[PDB]
Amino acid sequence: PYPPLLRAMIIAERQKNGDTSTEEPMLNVQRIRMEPWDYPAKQEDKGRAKGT
Amino acid sequence: RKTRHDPLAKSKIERVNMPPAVDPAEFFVLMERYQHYRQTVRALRMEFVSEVQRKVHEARAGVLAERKALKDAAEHR
Amino acid sequence: VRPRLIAELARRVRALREQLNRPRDSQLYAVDYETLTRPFSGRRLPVRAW
Amino acid sequence: ERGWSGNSWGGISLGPPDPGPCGETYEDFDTRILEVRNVFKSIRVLVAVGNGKGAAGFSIGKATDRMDAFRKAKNRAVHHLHYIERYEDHTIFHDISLRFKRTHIKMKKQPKGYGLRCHRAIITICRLIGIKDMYAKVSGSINMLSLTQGLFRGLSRQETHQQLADKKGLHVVEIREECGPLPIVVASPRGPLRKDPEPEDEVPDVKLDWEDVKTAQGMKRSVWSNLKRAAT
Amino acid sequence: ISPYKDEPWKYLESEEYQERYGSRPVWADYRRNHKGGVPPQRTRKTCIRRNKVVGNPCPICRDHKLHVDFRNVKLLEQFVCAHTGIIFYAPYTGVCVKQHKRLTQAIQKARDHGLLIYHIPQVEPRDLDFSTSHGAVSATPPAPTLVSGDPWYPWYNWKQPPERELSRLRRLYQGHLQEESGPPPESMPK
Amino acid sequence: KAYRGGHLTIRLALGGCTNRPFYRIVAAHNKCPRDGRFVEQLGSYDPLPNSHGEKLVALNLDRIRHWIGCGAHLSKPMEKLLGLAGFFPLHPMMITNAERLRRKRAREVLLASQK
Amino acid sequence: VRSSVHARWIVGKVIGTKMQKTAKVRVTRLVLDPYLLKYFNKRKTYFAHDALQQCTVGDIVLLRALPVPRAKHVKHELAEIVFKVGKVIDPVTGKPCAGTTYLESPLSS
Amino acid sequence: KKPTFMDEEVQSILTKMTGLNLQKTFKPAIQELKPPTYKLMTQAQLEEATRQAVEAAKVRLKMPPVLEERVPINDVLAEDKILEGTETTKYVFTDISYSIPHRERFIVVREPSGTLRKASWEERDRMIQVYFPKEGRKILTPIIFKEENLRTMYSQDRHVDVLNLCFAQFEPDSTEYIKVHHKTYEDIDKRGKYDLLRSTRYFGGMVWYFVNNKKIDGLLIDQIQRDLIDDATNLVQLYHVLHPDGQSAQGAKDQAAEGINLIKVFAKTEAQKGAYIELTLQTYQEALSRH
Amino acid sequence: PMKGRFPIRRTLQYLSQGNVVFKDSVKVMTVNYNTHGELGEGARKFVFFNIPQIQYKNPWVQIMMFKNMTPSPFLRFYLDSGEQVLVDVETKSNKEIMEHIRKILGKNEETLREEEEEKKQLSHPANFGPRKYCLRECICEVEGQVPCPSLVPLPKEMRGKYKA
RNA sequence: AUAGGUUUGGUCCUAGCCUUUCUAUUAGCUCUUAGUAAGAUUACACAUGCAAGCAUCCCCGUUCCAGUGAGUUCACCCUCUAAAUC
Ligand code: FES
Ligand SMILES: [K+]
Ligand SMILES: [K+]
Ligand SMILES: [Mg+2]
Ligand SMILES: [Mg+2]
Ligand SMILES: [Mg+2]
Ligand SMILES: [Mg+2]
Ligand SMILES: [Mg+2]
Ligand SMILES: [Zn+2]
Repeated sequence: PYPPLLRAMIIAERQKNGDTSTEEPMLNVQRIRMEPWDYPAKQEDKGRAKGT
Repeated sequence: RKTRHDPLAKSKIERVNMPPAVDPAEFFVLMERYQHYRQTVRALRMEFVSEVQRKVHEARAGVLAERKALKDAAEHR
Repeated sequence: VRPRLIAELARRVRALREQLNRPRDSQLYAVDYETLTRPFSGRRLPVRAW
Repeated sequence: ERGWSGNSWGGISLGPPDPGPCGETYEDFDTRILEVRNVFKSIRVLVAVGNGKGAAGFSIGKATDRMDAFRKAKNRAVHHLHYIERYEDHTIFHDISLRFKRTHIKMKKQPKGYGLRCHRAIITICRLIGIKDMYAKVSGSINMLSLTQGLFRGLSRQETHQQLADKKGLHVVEIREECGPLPIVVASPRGPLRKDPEPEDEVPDVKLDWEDVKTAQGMKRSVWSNLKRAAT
Repeated sequence: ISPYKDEPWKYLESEEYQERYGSRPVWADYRRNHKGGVPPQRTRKTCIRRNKVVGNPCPICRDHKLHVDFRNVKLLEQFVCAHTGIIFYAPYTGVCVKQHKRLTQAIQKARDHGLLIYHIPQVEPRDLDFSTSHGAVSATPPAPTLVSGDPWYPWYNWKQPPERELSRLRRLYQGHLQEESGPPPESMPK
Repeated sequence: KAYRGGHLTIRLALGGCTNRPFYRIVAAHNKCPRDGRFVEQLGSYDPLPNSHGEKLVALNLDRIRHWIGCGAHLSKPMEKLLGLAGFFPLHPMMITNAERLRRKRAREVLLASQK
Repeated sequence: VRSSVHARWIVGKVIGTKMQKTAKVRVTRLVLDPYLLKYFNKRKTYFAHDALQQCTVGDIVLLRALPVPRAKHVKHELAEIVFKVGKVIDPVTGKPCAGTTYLESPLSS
Repeated sequence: KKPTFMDEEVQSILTKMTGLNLQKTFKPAIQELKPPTYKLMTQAQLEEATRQAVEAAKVRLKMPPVLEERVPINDVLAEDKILEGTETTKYVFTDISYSIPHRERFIVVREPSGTLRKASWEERDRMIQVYFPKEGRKILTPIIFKEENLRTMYSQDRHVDVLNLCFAQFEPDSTEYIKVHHKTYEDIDKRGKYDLLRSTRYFGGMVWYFVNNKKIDGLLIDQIQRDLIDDATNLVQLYHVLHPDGQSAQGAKDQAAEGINLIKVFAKTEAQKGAYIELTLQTYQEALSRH
Repeated sequence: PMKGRFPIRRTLQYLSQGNVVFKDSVKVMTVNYNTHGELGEGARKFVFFNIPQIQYKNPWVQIMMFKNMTPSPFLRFYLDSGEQVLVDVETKSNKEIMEHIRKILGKNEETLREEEEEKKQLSHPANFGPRKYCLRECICEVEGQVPCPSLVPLPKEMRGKYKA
């Protein structure tokens, strides 16, 4: 579901533009894959300690 | 604040930051809550990014913008 | 603008000396197991790793 | 009551003028001292009189004694009265710019409640005449006699709205911001009315004062302008 | 001690006031004492200092029967321009700062009580359209969770972790554990 | 001004007086001072209850959505405010702190009963 | 977007032709005096690429910005000659003129 | 259907009944003054200026719409019980996006119980004043609208000032607006002060209220006494169209009453003081004959 | 007094009376006019009275004047596209020339009103900040809210000195 | 500036200087309370203590914030286009 206020605003805009459909607004989350925090990162992009 | 060239204070050269103790049940529930909340917030952020890009595209080459461009070009003619 | 050439000279010399005096992994990631500190920098490892 | 200063004769009232040999009384007239000077000894006094209803005058008096000079000046002033036209009996009909000898005077008509923001002598003379709202600036040599003469001259040579209507044969219509777009006709020609409109001068060739334009544009910065002062 | 303290406006229609001031304002005859031709841009703070009047008290302070009250409308009118409705600044009438502040407050109170006439302009409406059909002011369709009594998201509620995960955490954090917490109270304890 | 790296973030800049805080919700570079230069003011937050017993929060939702869609980050207090407004989900820590406070009040009630 | 030169179109008078394929042009703009509130002419010199060497000192020319500068000071090119010096063609009628008098009468055509 | 207040026919009747007195419409305002300007004008130019002033007055006298009292807002967006007891004061969230009509603007309240609900009309008005302040409006209700201060204002015959303050402070569909306007109209009716509102934008609303509450007797009497017979006949006609199934409309249809006969029809059928209406009308007819 | 004939021309109010705001296409305006001849009189007036106003309203447009180079006065406008617009101005008064150029190359009132409405959005009334940019400095200026401690002391319970 | 004082035996003109107004610092004398704001003269020299960590090791941060006004048209707009966030 959308957050309450954002859902209310989406529905209000829909009714303002004449749409009267009753389907609930929904946030698609299938494309947001939650990667485990301990997944290996990109070592090529990591830095190195400077000599001193 | 100190710069990297400033020396470390002598009163904390023997300081160990001991990690805090964990409550396993609360820890696990909080981890799951952060996962779900971040998924939802990322979905919302993607939606807002799409709105911003769509508004920019409409401003440049939308039907209203192109109509107004043809209109004032004609009027000039 | 009066040229600032010493700055360029120093930048180039520093880059060369950093690329020629690179610390090696055996130096950077060595550890003293008694005190659990890096001898290269003297910084102690986090407790949760000890 | 004191005059313009504690030790100054200027601004002090001398009371009503004495009943004249013609037999007229002047109980409605007030007299004010404008200047007292030692003539090398005699005394020369410049005084002004006025009934507060447009009739006002001024005179010089020379005598060995101060009181004799006052009496002479007052009695001669009452017999040399100007009548000063007042718009709505509180202000002048239009802005008046004049130069008498080396003394320059700019006078500006003002709305009700503006008060007398004028040279102190001008404030005194205006109170004698009956003008209640006006702005005045005196430039050049501040000579008291020249100031008085120029003030009376300019105020006596002001054109009333009726005079302008008769001259131009047209309605004089007043526009007030507090009254909106309502046209108020203040004067109409006594004779016939011209059917051709005044030329709509796209840019009039008027002589502007840099002082007024500078104030209007906000480039005036004087620390002495628009200071709070007692009611006048 | 004034007999007009309870009804100050009485003093303005008493013969004593008429003899003292006539039809002119109570501040008409007052004059400040100062050096130079340009007066200081503020009046004195107060003419009465520790129950002692200064040598030249201001028009309000020089008369103890003049009471600055929001009901004394006629006295307040003397300190407002009749042609612009603007309260005179203190140097105009010579009133001290204390009495000027009191007069300003009394005038504002009189205007707020409808006792002193002031110009009330005619304004345009706030909105162009007066419709109330938008969802911001109308009823929004309830969400399924609101009808069902469930939380908006399932993770708003506490779910007991499996014992295997609790044991995994107990191994991960050996020697640095707190007492395990159970499900929280369903409502806020009173 | 060029900062090394950095990003835009929507955060709370503190104004007001001693013992009277007030907040402006602004989008600013993270490296900038707290009350310094900002890109846009996106709202305000008065944390002191007014005469009606209300904490007033103004949110420019259109501009907040714009700046989130342009890559701006959010500070934790701002995320919590947006969760309270219903614009975002309730932050996990509001839920966790509520549960902790419930448990603490339960312990206090149990102490009272035991006494 | 089409050019990095600030002045896209400018009109000026050719004041020099001593450089090869380059004309030195004087451009006047009207600048307000903040105090007097009167407009005064302010002059600026521009170098314009003139490939064909058709510019003569004193003629009024139009300069178009180059997409990028071709030299340190050459940022413009000669778009056209508005008024050739002493060979002015009246634009309203199209006929040659010498000052305020027609060399060829408009009625002749 | 029954005509609305904004119907063209009703609006024309009320506009002509209001009148247009330029002197009252553009009465000199007590404000900061500037030196007046002067123009030399011919007769034609003066007439053109007067016509432009008439058009400006017509714009100034535009009648505010008459609205029905707004229904209270009672809508819950969410019930987050987990938040219950975690806060002591409510949060008010106002969406301050610039380009939104104020009646389409989302304003919500998070209560200490954890309920996210929509703000009430009073809360909406206070918040909109807080963030979009309107000149003349106050966040806190002025005390002039209390009953005692309203009595004082009425005693000073400052009804138009009261209505201007009401229009500045309250929304047209708000309860306070309606109550104050109705109280002012009742005072005008009780004390016969109708002329106070003539040539103003509130006369139409007052007339509409009187017509819908069936108390046009005093206004009709005042119009007759002021020799505004066309206004009186139009008032009876508006009464008939607003009440077409009443005794007055039926009688006027029956005997084919027109003009003053409509007033006689109303006085005989549906007037609370028809006798005195008849007396005033008969006196007016005698005066007209004598003149 | 102010020097020169028609000193009103050198006042900001007159300079802001100008009603010609060129479209963005116009880059250069050349004004060819003649010093003598009745038929060019209006053009001369156009140079005397209206060029200052046009320049004031269009500071980035290059205006240049030419004298006695052609038998007839005329205006020429160079556009960014490369087009040239010629306007003959014999027998035309200065007011007529102004109206003509306003019609053919001037922004209409609708576009100007749109631009002012866009300018309005930049100054949001709800923002709090310095007087140079915002209506109010702080929320404490809003009635019903807690006022400044500078003007009204806070109760001891809300001050840290009495909480620590 | 609403101006005023002052050149002469005297009048007029010109012209400088000063007075009256509003701030800031310092000095003399004097000084009850509460709230708030602001607070080295010095780019002279500095005793002493603090001002940068975090984190299952890698990294990241310490290039920020805070300070000063010595030097002084690198600050603004347009074109182009890196690094950075998404
Ligand atoms: S300025 Fe807001 S509390 Fe003082
Ligand atoms: K780290
Ligand atoms: K410096
Ligand atoms: Mg003395
Ligand atoms: Mg001098
Ligand atoms: Mg001291
Ligand atoms: Mg600091
Ligand atoms: Mg990049
Ligand atoms: Zn006093």
